[PDB]
Amino acid sequence: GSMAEAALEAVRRALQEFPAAARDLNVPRVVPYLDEPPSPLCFYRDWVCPNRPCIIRNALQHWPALQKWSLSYLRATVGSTEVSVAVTPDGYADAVRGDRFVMPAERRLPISHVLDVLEGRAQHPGVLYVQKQCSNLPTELPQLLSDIESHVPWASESLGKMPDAVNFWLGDASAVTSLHKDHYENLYCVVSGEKHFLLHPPSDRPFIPYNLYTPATYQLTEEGTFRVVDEEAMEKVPWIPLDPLAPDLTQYPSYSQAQALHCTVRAGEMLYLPALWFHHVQQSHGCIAVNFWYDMEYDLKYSYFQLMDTLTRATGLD
Ligand SMILES: O=C(O)CCC(=O)C(=O)O
Ligand code: NI
Repeated sequence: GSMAEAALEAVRRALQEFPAAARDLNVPRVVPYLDEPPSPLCFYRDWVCPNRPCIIRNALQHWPALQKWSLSYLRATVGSTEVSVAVTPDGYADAVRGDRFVMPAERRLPISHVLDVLEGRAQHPGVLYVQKQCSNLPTELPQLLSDIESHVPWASESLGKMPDAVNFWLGDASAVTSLHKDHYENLYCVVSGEKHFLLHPPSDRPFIPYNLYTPATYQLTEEGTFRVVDEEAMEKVPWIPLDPLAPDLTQYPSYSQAQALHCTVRAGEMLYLPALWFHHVQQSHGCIAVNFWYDMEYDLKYSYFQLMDTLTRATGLD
């Protein structure tokens, strides 16, 4: 009883010293750069396997998109094409608001209307963001495929597979993607503008809070009003209620024990965002990006993460 108490402290002390031990060993202080694409072997040994991020330069110039993709170009090329647009009152789709996890209001708008809202020629309630992931580029904007590649060759050879998804990203400067993780090896390419990433290694998990949230979706009405409507067709989704920009260190003090990485990834640059890595995404106004999702390898590293996630829960560490 008094010994069960001291053992729990020994369990927590191990969990609380793990992120500092793991990051001293595996995680670099700053995000390193590659001047040109790595070899498939180098890419796997140096980055994929040890779960390390890096920005890769000079790997997107065989894409015509780098020279062509202006806001005017999208209008002239795919303006009349209708795409899925996220609409949110504040620019935070897929985020914790109050005691709800809130999903964006989805909209079928022409690209030209989206461009108008960004350019000032038109106005819209809330904030817009073309951010339907699940492979929106080949699905909704296939005409743009002729300006890019359908995959990243050297990485497809390295990971030994083809991308599960190729996504299109076009957003307002006020459109922000909150802290989360995916089970994908992510190669993030920006064609115009610039993306600002706040990264956390998966080993920082014991200092990053999760909770179970009743899910809901913004409903945009004719009066330009967003109302949070409960979706009673899905069990709670776990999400991070922490804003890394302005952390609530009174309620999540242990987040100060975690350390974030920062990197601005620019036009013609490619970021290797490793699987299970936490990221928080900001963008310049009218930023255009394309990312490739390769499904992660479900090996010991994944099983390990599941354990220590469960352990973080059982010890009430957050
Ligand atoms: O650019 C964003 O807003 C988020 C994109 C993202 O998180 C991803 O790499 O899948
Ligand atoms: Ni993501």
